[PDB]
Amino acid sequence: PSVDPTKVIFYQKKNFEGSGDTYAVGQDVSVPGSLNDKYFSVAVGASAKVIAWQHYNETGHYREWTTSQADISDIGGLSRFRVVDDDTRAISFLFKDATGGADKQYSLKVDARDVGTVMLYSNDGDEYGLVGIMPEGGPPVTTAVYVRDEHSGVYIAVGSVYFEWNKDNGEVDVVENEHWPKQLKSKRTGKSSFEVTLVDNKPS
Repeated sequence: PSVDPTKVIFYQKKNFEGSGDTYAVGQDVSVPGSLNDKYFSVAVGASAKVIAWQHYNETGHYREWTTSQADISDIGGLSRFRVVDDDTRAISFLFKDATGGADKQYSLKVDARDVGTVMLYSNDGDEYGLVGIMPEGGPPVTTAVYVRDEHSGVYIAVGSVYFEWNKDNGEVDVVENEHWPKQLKSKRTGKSSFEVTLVDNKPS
């Protein structure tokens, strides 16, 4: 339909039918099961955006709804969402391994305090994990990270990642400082998405 630009309306049926529950920018909502136990479609205000993810596990699985969606019945079991400004960024990682390991041989644990702990596995497909949410010009954030060989149990590296808003580019930047594991390389894949690659499997 046509809604308040800083609001979103979730509807019980597909194609925006029924009364709908309205939510405002700033609301963070967690449900007992999945979002689909109540909602099948969502109208998104012109200045709003929804970031939805899974708070009952550490997969980091998420979706962004930036425009009205007439069918959200098939989104995985996403169970939490935040209504944010249109220019607020979902920070996401995909974890790769260039050292010749098996699928899921390595894990990257990211202790995101806003969206919750995420456990990413190496070369485990194409689904990014949500590891933070940063408003435009938001405060910088440090998040602890842990790189482990899951087979052996041995930690390759322990450190942290520093996110900051880049005002010039209107982007999120990963700053690789002295606590960023030298064994990892980040590569930008979007305004706030990064492929993080294990380039060396020798422990610190």
